[PDB]
Amino acid sequence: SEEYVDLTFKLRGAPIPLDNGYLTYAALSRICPPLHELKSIGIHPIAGIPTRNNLLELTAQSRLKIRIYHQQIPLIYPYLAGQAFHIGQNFYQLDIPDYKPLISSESVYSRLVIIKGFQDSTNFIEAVQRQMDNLGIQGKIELLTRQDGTPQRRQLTINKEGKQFKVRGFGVKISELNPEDSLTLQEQGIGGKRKMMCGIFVPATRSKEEEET
Amino acid sequence: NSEEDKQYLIFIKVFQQAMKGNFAKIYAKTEEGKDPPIKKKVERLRAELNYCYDELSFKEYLSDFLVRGGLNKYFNEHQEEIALLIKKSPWQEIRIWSLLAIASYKPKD
Amino acid sequence: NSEEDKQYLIFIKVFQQAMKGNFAKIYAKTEEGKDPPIKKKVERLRAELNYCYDELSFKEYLSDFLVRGGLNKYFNEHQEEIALLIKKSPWQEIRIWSLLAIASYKPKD
Amino acid sequence: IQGISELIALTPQLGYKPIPIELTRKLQLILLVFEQAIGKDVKLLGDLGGIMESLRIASTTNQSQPYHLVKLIIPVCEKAKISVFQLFGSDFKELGKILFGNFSLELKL
Amino acid sequence: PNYYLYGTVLTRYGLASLNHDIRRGNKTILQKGYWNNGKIHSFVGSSAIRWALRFYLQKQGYLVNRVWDEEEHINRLTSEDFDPEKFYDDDIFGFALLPNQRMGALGMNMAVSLTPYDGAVKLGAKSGREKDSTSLHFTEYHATRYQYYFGIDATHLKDFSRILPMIDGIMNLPKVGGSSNIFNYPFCPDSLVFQWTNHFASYISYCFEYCDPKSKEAKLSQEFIDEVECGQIDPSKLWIGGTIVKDLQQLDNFESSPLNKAHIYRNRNEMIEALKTVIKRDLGL
Amino acid sequence: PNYYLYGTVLTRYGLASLNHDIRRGNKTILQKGYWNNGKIHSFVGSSAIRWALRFYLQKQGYLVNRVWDEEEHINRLTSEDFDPEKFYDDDIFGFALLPNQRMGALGMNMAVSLTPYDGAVKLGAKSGREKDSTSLHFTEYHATRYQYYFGIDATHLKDFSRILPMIDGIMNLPKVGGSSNIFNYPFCPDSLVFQWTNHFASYISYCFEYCDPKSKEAKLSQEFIDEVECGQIDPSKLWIGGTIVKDLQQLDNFESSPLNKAHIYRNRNEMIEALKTVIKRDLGL
Repeated sequence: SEEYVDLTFKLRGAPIPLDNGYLTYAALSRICPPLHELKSIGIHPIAGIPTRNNLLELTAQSRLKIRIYHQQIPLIYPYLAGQAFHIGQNFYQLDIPDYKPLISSESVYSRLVIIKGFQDSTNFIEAVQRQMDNLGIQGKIELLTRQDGTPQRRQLTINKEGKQFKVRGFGVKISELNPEDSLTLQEQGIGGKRKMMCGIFVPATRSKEEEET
Repeated sequence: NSEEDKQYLIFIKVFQQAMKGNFAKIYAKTEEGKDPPIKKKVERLRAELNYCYDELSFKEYLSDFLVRGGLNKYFNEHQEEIALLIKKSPWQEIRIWSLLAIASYKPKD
Repeated sequence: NSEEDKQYLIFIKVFQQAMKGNFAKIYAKTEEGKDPPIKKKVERLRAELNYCYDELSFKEYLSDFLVRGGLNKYFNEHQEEIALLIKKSPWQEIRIWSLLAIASYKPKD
Repeated sequence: IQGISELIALTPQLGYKPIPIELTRKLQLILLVFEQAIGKDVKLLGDLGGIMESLRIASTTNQSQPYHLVKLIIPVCEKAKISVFQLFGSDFKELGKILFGNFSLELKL
Repeated sequence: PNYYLYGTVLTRYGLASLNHDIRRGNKTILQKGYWNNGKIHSFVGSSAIRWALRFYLQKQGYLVNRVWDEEEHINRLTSEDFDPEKFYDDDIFGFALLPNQRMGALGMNMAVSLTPYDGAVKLGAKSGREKDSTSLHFTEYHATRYQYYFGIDATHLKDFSRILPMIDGIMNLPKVGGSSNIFNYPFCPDSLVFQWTNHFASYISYCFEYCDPKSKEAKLSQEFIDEVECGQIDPSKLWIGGTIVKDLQQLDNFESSPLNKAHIYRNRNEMIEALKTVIKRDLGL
Repeated sequence: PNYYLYGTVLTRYGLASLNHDIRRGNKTILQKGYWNNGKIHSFVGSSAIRWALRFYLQKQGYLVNRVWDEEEHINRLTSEDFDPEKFYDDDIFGFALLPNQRMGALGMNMAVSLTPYDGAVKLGAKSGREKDSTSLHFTEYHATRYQYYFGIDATHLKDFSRILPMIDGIMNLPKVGGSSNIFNYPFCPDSLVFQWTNHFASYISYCFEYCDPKSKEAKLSQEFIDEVECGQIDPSKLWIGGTIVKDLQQLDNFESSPLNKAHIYRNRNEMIEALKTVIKRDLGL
């Protein structure tokens, strides 16, 4: 539980696209070299009130949250404490960070998970189950659905070099974990693209938040 | 005459001024119509002065009481003499001088 | 005369100069008509001096106090003597000297 | 000359444009290591007081302001027994560990 | 019958920055001292745990003299005169005005870190008004499990039924310290050793001990096992439970050992329910 | 025939702040003084232990002249005139009026801290803001196991049968006067060395020794073992019980040593029962 920490920063600035994974990751790596080589690090989605043009308006509860092992914080704290970064032509500022624990919950949820070479929902469930066994985890797999009930896919736009690649993923809800296995899931996660702002798992209330709108 | 006696007298005055400072402190601390404890404070001071077991004991107390007294001009005038007198001399004679000061501050008020 | 008492007196002066530097710092910190907290600062200094549990405690404290005092000219001319005196001697004796020094700063201003 | 040579030779090997507050916070970490070392050993204050004051001033002035290379950084890493290459190249963990080992501190960042 | 409930409860592994000391020059040093084998161990003040218990009591009804504002951070007295007959807080923890000066039923000892405190300083930058300046300071943290000891003079309580909320509060202890608890460190126990006896003599004060900082298994001290096996600590008076029971049940000769006949439960809530049944039987509740 | 029971008793390891001297300005100074090898050891007043034993006698029924109110924190006399024949308290502990003035059957020595005392002063706060003169307070504590020496003149007892409740109280000793709210130190023995003999010459004084400073070994002094081996301190009159029994049995050639012929019991209650049987035999109870 407390053996892993979620670094939270009060984030303020211009409104941000809702598929801003690579943008914020690249900006952070620009203002933090060691972030580009760490392994067990991941970033929580940035909350807020969205807009009509697929952009998110940052609010008071909007904050940049980073999942990290407690034995690697001193490699990231110098480059982010009070620091500011630019996403394109927009200015973003981070305050003094605060530490939040990894709490267990009965059910978990992930906004976007991607595993290479899996586009259909059924094989995605099978692959998430395979990674699920690889971690010694027990639970049941469900996919978050749209208003239509269709499983909801989310897309990440990595704008590497001149080109840009498309990676599509699903929202995965897993329940009945038992708190120890729940903590293992939130800390490991599924998908691997945790630096890419996808694989972090969260308690199940945010799943309802995303399913309402 | 006999500069040691001069140092002893100025030490008596220093201790008197320190107790004056502590009296001002306790008078500031008390509130409402309650009688400010002065006789109680003097008896407490005498009892703690009698209670002592050599060197560190009662010398720590002497220094702490002088600090509690605050600004004291007589000690300001003569630094090295009083500092050496406190560091040197058997502690019992310093106790004698301090108790005599207890009884010799009352001239001030 | 009596070189160890010379070391004691120069330690007194070093402590006084360091607390002069600290007082100048806190006077600089405050602004506008509020009374700068100095008697309160003296009380805090005494209380922190009293709080100690031998050796490392109160020695890190004395070193930090000398550092936060700023540049000490007497310490500059007397590095070796002051350092050797601090390393040796019972820490209670050094605390007593420091409390004296406390009560001894006032003639500076 | 060796520090300047290390400074020239290290820039192409960084692989990125250096961040000013990275250097500022490395200097602050060295300052904290110096303060802990002084807390452990009082004598080191005599050897490091001027550099301590200079580093404190450099950390109190605006961080975006550049630091005088030969006047400040080279002597600072010299007294810290650390090469310019080590100061500008190693991460915060390695720098902290090497500083703690150099001053025999028990800290672990 | 003069009944007493003593116990050593152990918390879960995690980071701790709870009860920082005078903060000598820049580091919020963790409260440390000497312990077994002469290695430095980090401590948590028992008064902090008592305050946490009082806050828990104030949270869930339980009329209490000292109300925590949670906004202005000021304790307000519901009544000027202390009345332990009506208030849970005055009845349990006592008071001192300087009236009645209640002795207080609950007694506590400071929590001692299972593993010695070696290193683990953390980088903390505090803000500054000087043109948006950030000065780096240090903060000590410790990764360990805190065990502490407590005793309840059940007969001393003005209302005998007030013991029941106390065990719940120990099980559901709120955040200790609050603002200075940098990493949110839970103090809900993960393994309990309870002795509900009727005589003043009390062992099991600090039964939990593992040492070996490389791991966090939190074994049981050989001294406590020997004391149980010898004949002291009547097994019918011994309540044991938590993750430590999982380790104990795997041990060889456990069935033959006198530790088996001691009241033992894998789940902590089963302990709490069975023990509370025992208390309500013994106190006529 | 005159009979004397002498005993050196060692308490359990823990954090204790039992006795306080003068309260300099903010610390409650632990009662400390020089001891063996010229380093400062903390002390526990023998008067506190006598008060604890008297309170024990009060709690478990019995007749006592001084009654501890536990609510008014005042001592009440059942009769203004003392009577050692009836009350256990006046017979055992004696009394001075300033009548008979007695002598007191129980004689005890001050409790020394096995472990030397260096530092370890506790911090203290009171909520937040609106800080008054009582906001800041320090408290000293020592992590050690206290050890005290007692001897009783059984023949001096008005009723010879009163010796058994005294030993029972020494076993189940209640709280010893100290800050039990934040420092709950159990004073129940964990090692005993008793001598039941008919001579005034009483050795078996402070013998428990610390193998390592700042630790909790508590081995037995070499001088005491040498005294036992040399011929003095008849093993048939020696009564050893407690945790020290395991260490004694792990000593080499223990069987050949005269110590093995002494009455040793690893369990404390078994040794207490055997001692009380022997005492009842030798007093015709």
